[PDB]
Amino acid sequence: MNMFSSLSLVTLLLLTMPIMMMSFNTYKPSNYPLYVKTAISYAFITSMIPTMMFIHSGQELIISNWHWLTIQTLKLSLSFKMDYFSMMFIPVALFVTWSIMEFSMWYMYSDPNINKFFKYLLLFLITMLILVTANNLFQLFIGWEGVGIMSFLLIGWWYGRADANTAALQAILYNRIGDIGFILAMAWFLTNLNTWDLQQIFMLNPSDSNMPLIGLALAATGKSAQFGLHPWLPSAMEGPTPVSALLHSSTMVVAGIFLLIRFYPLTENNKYIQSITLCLGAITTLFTAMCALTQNDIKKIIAFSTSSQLGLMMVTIGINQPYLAFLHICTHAFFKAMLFMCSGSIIHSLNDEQDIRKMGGLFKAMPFTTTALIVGSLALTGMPFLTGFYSKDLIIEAANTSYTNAWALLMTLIATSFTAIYSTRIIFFALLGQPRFPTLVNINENNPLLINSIKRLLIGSLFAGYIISNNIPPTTIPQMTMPYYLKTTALIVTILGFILALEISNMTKNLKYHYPSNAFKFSTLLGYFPTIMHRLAPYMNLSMSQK
Amino acid sequence: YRHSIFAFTHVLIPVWIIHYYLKYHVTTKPYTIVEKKPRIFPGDTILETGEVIPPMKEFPDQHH
Amino acid sequence: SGDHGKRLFIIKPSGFY
Amino acid sequence: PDSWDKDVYPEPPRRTPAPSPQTSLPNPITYLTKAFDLLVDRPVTLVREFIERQHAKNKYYYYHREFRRVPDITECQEKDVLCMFEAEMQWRRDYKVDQEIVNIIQERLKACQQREGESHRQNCAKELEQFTQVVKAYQDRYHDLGAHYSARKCLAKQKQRMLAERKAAKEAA
Amino acid sequence: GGGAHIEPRYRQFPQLT
Amino acid sequence: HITKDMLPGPYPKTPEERAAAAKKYNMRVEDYEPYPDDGTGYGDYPKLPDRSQQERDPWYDWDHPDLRLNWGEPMHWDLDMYIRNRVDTSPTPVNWNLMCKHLFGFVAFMLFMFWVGETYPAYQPVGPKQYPYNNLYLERGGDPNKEPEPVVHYEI
Amino acid sequence: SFPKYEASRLSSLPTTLDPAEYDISSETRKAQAERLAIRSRLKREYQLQYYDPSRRGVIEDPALVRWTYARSANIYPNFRPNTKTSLLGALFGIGPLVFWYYVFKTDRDRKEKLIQEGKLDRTFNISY
Amino acid sequence: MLKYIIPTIMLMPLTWLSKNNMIWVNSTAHSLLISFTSLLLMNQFGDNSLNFSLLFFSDSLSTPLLILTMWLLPLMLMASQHHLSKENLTRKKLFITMLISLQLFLIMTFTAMELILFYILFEATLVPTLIIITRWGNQTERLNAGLYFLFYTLAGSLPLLVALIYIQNTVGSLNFLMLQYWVQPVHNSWSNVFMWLACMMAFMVKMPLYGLHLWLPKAHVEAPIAGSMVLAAVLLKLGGYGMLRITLILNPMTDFMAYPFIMLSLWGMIMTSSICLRQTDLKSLIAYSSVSHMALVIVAILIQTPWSYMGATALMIAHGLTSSMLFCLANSNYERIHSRTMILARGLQTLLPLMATWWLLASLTNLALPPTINLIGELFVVMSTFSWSNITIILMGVNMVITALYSLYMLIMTQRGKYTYHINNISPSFTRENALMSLHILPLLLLTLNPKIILGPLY
Amino acid sequence: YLTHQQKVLRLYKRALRHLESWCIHRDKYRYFACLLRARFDEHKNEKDMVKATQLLREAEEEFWHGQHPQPYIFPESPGGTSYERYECYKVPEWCLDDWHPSEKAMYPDYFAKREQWKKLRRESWEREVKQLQEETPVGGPRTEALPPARKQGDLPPLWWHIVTRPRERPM
Amino acid sequence: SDAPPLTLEGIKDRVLYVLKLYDKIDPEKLSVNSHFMKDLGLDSLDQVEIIMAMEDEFGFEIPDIDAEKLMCPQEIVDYIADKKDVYE
Amino acid sequence: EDENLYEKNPDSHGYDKDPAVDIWNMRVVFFFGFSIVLVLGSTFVAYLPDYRMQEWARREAERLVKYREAHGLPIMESNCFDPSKIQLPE
Repeated sequence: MNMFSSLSLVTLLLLTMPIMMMSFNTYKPSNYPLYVKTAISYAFITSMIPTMMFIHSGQELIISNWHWLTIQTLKLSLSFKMDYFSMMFIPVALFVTWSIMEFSMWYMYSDPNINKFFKYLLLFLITMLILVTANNLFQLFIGWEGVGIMSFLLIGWWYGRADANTAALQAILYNRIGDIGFILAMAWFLTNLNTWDLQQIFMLNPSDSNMPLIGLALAATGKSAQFGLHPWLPSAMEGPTPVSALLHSSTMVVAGIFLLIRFYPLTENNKYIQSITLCLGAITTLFTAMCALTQNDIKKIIAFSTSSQLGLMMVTIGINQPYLAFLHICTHAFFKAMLFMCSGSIIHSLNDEQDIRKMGGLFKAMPFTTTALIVGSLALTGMPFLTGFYSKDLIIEAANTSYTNAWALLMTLIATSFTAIYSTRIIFFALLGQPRFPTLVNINENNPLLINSIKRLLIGSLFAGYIISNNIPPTTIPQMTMPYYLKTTALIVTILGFILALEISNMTKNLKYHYPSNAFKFSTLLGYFPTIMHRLAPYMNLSMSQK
Repeated sequence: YRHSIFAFTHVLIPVWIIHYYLKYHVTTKPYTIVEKKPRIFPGDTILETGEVIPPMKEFPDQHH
Repeated sequence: SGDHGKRLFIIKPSGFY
Repeated sequence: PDSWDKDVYPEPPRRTPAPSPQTSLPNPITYLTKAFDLLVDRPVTLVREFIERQHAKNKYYYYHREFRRVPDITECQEKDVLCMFEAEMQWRRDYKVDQEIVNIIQERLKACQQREGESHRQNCAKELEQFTQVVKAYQDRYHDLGAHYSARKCLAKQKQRMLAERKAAKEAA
Repeated sequence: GGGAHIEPRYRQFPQLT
Repeated sequence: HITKDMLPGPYPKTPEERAAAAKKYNMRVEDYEPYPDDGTGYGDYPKLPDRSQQERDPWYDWDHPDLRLNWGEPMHWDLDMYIRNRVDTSPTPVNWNLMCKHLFGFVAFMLFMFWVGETYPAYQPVGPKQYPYNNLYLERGGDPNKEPEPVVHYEI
Repeated sequence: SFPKYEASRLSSLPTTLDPAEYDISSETRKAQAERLAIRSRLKREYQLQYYDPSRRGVIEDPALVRWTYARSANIYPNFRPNTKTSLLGALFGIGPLVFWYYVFKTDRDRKEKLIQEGKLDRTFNISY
Repeated sequence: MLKYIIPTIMLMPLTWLSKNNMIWVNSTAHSLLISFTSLLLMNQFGDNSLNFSLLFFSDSLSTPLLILTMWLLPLMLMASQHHLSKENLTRKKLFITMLISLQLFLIMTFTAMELILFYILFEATLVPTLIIITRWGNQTERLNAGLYFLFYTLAGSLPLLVALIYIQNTVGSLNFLMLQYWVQPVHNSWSNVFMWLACMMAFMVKMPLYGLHLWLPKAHVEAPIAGSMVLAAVLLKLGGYGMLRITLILNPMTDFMAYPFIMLSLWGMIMTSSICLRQTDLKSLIAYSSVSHMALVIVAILIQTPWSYMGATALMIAHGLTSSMLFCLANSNYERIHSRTMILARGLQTLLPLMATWWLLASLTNLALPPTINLIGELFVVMSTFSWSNITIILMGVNMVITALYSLYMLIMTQRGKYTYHINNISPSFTRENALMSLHILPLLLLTLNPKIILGPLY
Repeated sequence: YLTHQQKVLRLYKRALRHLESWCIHRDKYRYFACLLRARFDEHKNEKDMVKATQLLREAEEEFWHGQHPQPYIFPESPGGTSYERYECYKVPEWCLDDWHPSEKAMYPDYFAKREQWKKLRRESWEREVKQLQEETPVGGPRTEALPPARKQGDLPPLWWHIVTRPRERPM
Repeated sequence: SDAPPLTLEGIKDRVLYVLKLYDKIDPEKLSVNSHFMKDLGLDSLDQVEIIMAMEDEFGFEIPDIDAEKLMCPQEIVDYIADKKDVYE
Repeated sequence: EDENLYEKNPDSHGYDKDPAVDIWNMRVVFFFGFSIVLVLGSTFVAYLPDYRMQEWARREAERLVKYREAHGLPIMESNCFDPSKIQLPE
C-alpha cells in the first residue's frame, strides 16, 4: 500500500530533477545525451514495480499530496488516480521511448542542439505522464495542452525550414480546435454538475449526457488526427523521426483515444454516442490508409499507417470495449515506434532521403534493417501470434459480432486489408529490387546504439503481445463464438491484399505504361483535403480581416 | 557509483520524502488517499474481523 | 573531427556579455 | 489540524482477507515489500521518531478563534449601517463556511464512489441522499446573488421564495 | 574516433563488417 | 526622411498626374495603375496583380531572398497577406473548379451512405439478451421502497 | 486529351501557358527592357550603400517605407456621402451584432422560462 | 497608506538632489525598496477588507494592482535611460519627475474610498500620461489625435463627472463602502438610461471597448518605451477597476443594458484577434493583444456572477504583466533597428540566442499556456460565460484558436529565418535588457505558485 | 520570356524527371526516355517559328496531363526535404567586430587574415567604383551584368559580399 | 554524416568517369579542356544527360541556367567545387 | 545618432558609459531586485497566516460537520436566515 503509493509517484519526481540541471549547475558538459536517457531506463524499471503489484493485487490508489486551490463550492487539488490505464500504459511509453532516447544520440549526432533536444524530449514525457495519471480535467487539461507546446517546438525543430514553421503551426491550429470540445466538458460539468475530478462524474452517473460527449468526440478528433482533423498529422513528419516516432506515431496522437477510455462509462451508455464514434473511426481508417498506398516518401506512408490504425483504436471505443482499445494502442505502440526508427535507418543510410524511388537492394546491404523493418510490419499486417493479432484478432471479432451499422461496419474489413497493401511496397521498393540508390552509397550502420536500440524494440513486437494478452485483468466478456469466416475475416481479407499487392509488385517491373487514374490523383494528393483547405480558409480570414 | 549516488539522492531520498508527506500530512486528512477495495472470492478469511466467506454452490460436474 | 586539422572557425555574437 | 473524527468524515470498516496463494511459487511481494519496510518505512520512521521530541520539547499551542452571534438583517433599521455592518460581515462568515461543508458532504460521496468498487452505483446511496438534501438547501441560501452578493439580496431571495410557497400553500389550500 | 574504422568506396559495394 | 510627394497621394484624375505618379513609384506608366477612384480612396499606390509572392522563382537572387523581393520594389497592398506562409496561389495539376466539384461529390456520397447505414444498420441473427434479478435494478442503485416489476427469464 | 487548365481566384494561370510568352515583339522588348532596365536604377542606388565599408545598421528603402506609411488611411480617403461603400460597407461587421442580439436575446430568455417553472434540471447548479 | 505615498514623493527630491551621474543609481534602488514594502498590503481578511482611514482603503480587488503597480515603475526607468541618455540633465530629470508623479496619481487612484476622489485622481493621470507622450514622444508629426481626447472628455469624463455628483445628492454620500448598505434598486426609466451610460461610457474608452479603440494603436507609435508599458500595464486597468467598482449601484437595470456591449465585446474579440494578423506594426499588434483580451473582462462584469469577477481579477493581473513585457521585447529592436517594423528583421535566435527564449517564454502566456494564471482567468471567463448562454462557447472557442495564431506569428516572423543581410549592427543582448525582461516572467510565473491572491474578494 | 530556344531545353530538362517518377525503374525509364527522346528529335529541325510555337504549346498541356503528383526532388532544392534546413547554422561575417576580446584573442591567425579582407575591402574600394562609372550605361544600367576587373591584380567591382558569404555546411 | 570530405583534385577524376561512362565520349578524346560542343562533339541534348548524370553523381540539383553554361568539363569542375564549398 | 555603448565601455552592462556607475547601478539593480525584492518577496506570501480566513474556514468546517451529525441536525437547512424572526407582508 505505502510502497505501492510511494513507488507510484517516484518515477515522475525522478524525471524532474534532471531538468533542473539546465538552470542550475554546469557539472557535466558533453554528456547530456547519454546522461538523460538513463532516467527513462530507471523510470521503466521502477514503474513496473507498482505494475507487478497492480497486476497481482489490482491496487488502484488515489493520491492527492498537495492542495493547490479551492473555489467556493468546487475544490481543486493535485490528485493521482493510479488506475488500470496508466499502470500498464506508462511502462510502454517509458521503454518504447527508451530505444528512441538511446537511438537518438547517434541519429542527431551532428546537431549542436542535442542537449536542447534531450532536454526537450523529456519535457514531452513530463506532459504525458501527468496527463495520463491526471485524475481531473484541470490537471488533465494542463498536460492536454502541454504536449501541443512541445509538439510545436519539436515539429519546428529546424526553425530555418519554411514548412516546419507552418507545419508546427498547422498541428497547433487543429490542436486548438480540439480543446473546444474539452472545455465544453469542463463547462458542462461545472455548469450541470459541480466538480471536474473524474471521480464525481462516475459517482453521479448522468442520465442525460449527450452534449459533453460530443465535445469529447470533437476534442478526441483534434488530438486523434481523425477524418475532418487529419491533415495536420502528415505535415508533422518534417521533424526528426524520433519526434515523429515518439509523439506522432506512439503516444501523442493517441491521447484523444486515451481520454475516451478514461471516460468509457459515459460514452458507452448512449449507444448513439457509440454510433457517432464509429462513423469517424470507420471513415477515417478507410481514407487514411487509402491515401498511403500512393505516397512516395516512406514516412508519409508510415504516418498514414498510424492514422489508419488510429481508426481501429477509436472503433473499439465505438463498440464499448475500452480496455481492448487500450490494448491496441499499447500493442501498436510496441512496434509502430520501431518502424519509424527502422525507416530512419533508411533515412540515415541514404544521407537523409525518404523517396523510395531511389531505394532498393538494401536486403544484403542492410540486412539488419531488413531484419528489423520486416518484423514490426508483421504485427501491423495482422499476422497471427504477433502483438497486432493479440488485439486485432480479438477486437476484429467484436467488429462484426455486435450490433453495428452495415455501411460503417464494412469499412472495418477494408481497413485491415489496406493495412498490408502498402507494407509490401516499402519492403519491395526499399529492401528488394535492383539498386536504385545513387552512385555514392554510404550504407554503413556501424553505430552501437542503433544496433542496441533495434534489438530492444524487436523484443516487444513479438513477446509482449502474448505476455500482455495473458497477463491483463478480465474487464470484459470473451467473445469467441462466431462463424469461422467471421471469426478470422481479417485473415481471409488480409491475404487478399497480398494477392493484389504482389500482382502490383510484379506489375512494377513490367515495362507497361503509366495511366493517370482519378482514383489515383485523388488518393495520391490526399483526396484534396490538405490543398483545398490549405488554400480556401487562409484567404478568408486574412482577406476579410481588413473589413 | 553514478547509479548509486543518483539512487540515494534522486530515488531513495524522494521516496523517503514521499512517505513522510503521505504518512503524516496527506492521510491525516479525510478522504485524501483512496483505494479500490480488494476483491472478495469464496472461502477467504478476514483479519480485522476474522470471518471467512462462504464457498460456492455445488457445481453440476460437467464433462470437465 | 575525422581528419587532422580541418577545424572550422566558429562565428557567433559576443556571448561573453 | 489533528485528525478526523468519524462522525465528521465516517469511513467504512476494512476487511482485507488473508492471502491464499495456492501455488508453490513464492510471492515476490513478500520479499520486495519487506525491502520497503526495511529501507523506507524504518529509516524515515527512525528520523520521524527523532523529530517528534524536538516538536514536543519546545511546545506552543495556537487556538481556534470563535465568533459570537449578533442580530441579523431581520433586526436592522433602514440605513443604520453600524448595526448593519455586523450583519453582513457576520453573514459573510456564515456563507463562507457553509460553502465548504458542501464539499465535506461531497467528500463522503466522492470517496465512497472509488474505495467501494463497482458497487459504488449501489453502496453510496445514503451519501447521495445525505448530499441531495443540502444542495437543494444550499442553492436556496446563496444562489442567484451575482458578484455583488449581500445579505439584503440574500434575504430578499427568501422573501420571494416564501411568498412563492406561502401563496402556493394557500393556492393549494 | 577509432581511426577510420571503415573506409568509403566509389561505385563499389560498401564494405561489410 | 523622404519628400512628401514621394509618399502615396490622391488618385491621379488625369494621365499627366499618372505620368508624374508612376515616377514616384519608379514604375513604368504603362504598368503603373492606381486602384479605381471611388470612396475607397486607397490613394495612388500601384494596383499590382493580386497574386502570391511564391510565384517569383526562389533561385533568382533578391535583396530579400526568402521574401524574394528586390529593394525599392513597389510593395503589394495585400503583401502582408500574400507572403509564403500566407495566401498562396501556386498552380495545381487539376482544375480548381473540377477539384472543388470532385471533392464535394466524394463527401456528398459519404454522408448519404451513412444515413442509409443508420437507416439500415446491422444486427446479428439473435434476439434480445437476458439478465436475471429483474435487470439488476436494485444493484444499479434502485429504490428499496419500490419493488421492481419482475422480469423473469425462463429456461430455453 | 488535355483541356486548358481552368484557373480561379485561388489558382491562377502559369506564365508558360500565357500566350504572351509565345509571341514577344520589339515593343515587348521595351516592356521587358523597362522592367529590367528600371530594375537596375534602384539596384544601383541600393548596391553601393550595402557594400560601403563604413556603413553600420540598415539602409532605408523608400518603397518599403511608402507601403508602411500607406497603412495610415483614416481621414484623407473616402467621403461621408457614399451609397456604394459607406452603406454597403456598413453591413459587414455590424450585421452580425444585430444577428447575435436576437441569437442571445432569444436563447437567454428561453433559458429563463424553464427556471420560472422548473422545466430545467438545475440539481447540481451550484456555481454560476 | 501614507507609508507608501510619501516614500515615492521624496524620490522627486531624490532626482534633483542626487549625484548628477547617480540619478539612475539611486532611483532604482530607492524605488525598488518601496516595491518590497508593497507586499505588506496583502494582510487581507476573509470577510472584511483592509480600511485605513476615511480616504484610503484597500482590498483583494485593488491589492494586487497596487503591488503590481509599483513593480512597473523601476522597470520604466530601466528601459528608458538608454535613449534618455541622449537627453541632457537639465531636461532629463523632467522625464523622471513625471513618472514619479504618476505613481502617486495611480496608487491613490486604486485606494480612493470616495468615488469623486477616485474620479479626481483618475482624471489627473492623463496629464502625466499625455505630457509623457507629447513632449517626449519620438513622433511629433501632428497626428491630430486631439479629436479623440476631445471626444473622450465630451462623451466620457464630463458626463461621468455630472453622473457622480447626481448620485451624491440623492443617496447622501459617495463613499464606496457606504453604498454597500444604501444602494437601491434602479428601475427601468428613461432618465436612468442616460445615467447608466455616463456611469460606464468613460471607462469603456479606456478598457478600451470595441469601436472606441482607434486611439490606442496610434499611441505606441508616438509614446516612447516608458509611456507604452504603463499604458497597458496600468492605465487600461483603470476602467476595469472602476467598472468593477461602480457596478455595485447599477442593479437590476444593467441586465438589458449589457447586451449592446456584450455583442461588441464578444464579437469584437474575433474581429480584434484576426486583425492582429494584418497588423504590419509590432506595437500595433502588441496593442491589439490588449483590445481582445480586455473584452473578456467586460463581459465577465456585465454577466455579474460570483464566478466571473474572479476571472477578471486574474485576467486583469495576467495580461498586464505580459504586454508590458512585450512592449520592451519589441521595443528592444526599436533601439537596434530604429523602427517598429516587424517584417524588417528576422531570425533573432541566431544573432540573439537568449532573446528568442523570452519571445517563446512570454508568447505561451499570451496563448494561455496552462497552468499559467492567464489560462486560469481566461478559462474562468469561459466557465462563467457559458452559464450565461451556451452559445457563447463558440466565440470563445474560435477566439482562443485565433489567439495561438498571432501568439506565434511574431515569434515566427522575427525569431526565425535568414538574418537580414544588409543589417550588420545586431549587438549582443545587454545586461540591462536581460535583467529587465527577467523581472516580468519570473513574478508572472511565480504567481502560479500562489494564484489565490489574485482571485479578487470573491475567493 | 527566355526566347523560344530556352523554353524547350527547360521543358525537356524538367520532362524527364516526371517520366522517371512514373516509370521509376532505371531500365524501364531509360526505355521510355529514349521514346521520349524519340519525340524531341523529330521536331529538332523545325525552322518556321510559328510552326515551332504550336508544337511546344502541346508539350505544355500534354505535360500538364502527365505530371506525377509526387515527383522525386533533391532535398536541397525547393520541394526537397533539406531546403532551408541548415540556414541558421550559417552566420554573418560582420558579427566578429562585436566579439569580446576573450573570444577574439583565441584566434590570432583568423583576425590577422581578416584584416587582409577589410583592408582589401577598403583599399580596392575607391578604384573599383571608378571602374564601374565609365563601364556603367548612361542614365542607368541596361542589364544586371557585373563587369570584371580590367587591370593587373584588380578585384572585381562589388566583390566583398559574394566572396565573404558563409559555407553550405559550416559545422 | 561521419566524415566523407571532398577535395578539388578528387572531383576531377569523378568528372572524367562520368565522362567515361558516356559512350559517345571516346576515352582518348576525354580531357579537362574538351569543350562539349567542339572537342567532344556533344550538343545540348548530350550535355544535359551528362549534367543529369552529374546530378545523380553528387546529390545536388543544378538549376536550369547552371547546366546550360557548362559546355566543358573545366566549367563543371570550376562549378562543382564552388557549389560544394570544396577548397582543398 | 546611435553611439554604441560597447565601444566606449567594453566591460559595461548597458546602463551608462561610466564603468563604476554601470557596475554599481548593475549591483543595485540586480541586488535589490533579485536578492531582496524577488527572493525575499516570494517568501512573504508563502507564510501569510490564514489568508482570507482560508485556514480557519476549514478548521471550523470540521466542528459543525461533527456537531451537525452529532445531533442529527440537517447539515444545511433550506433557510439561510430564520423565517420565524422574519415577518413577511400579507
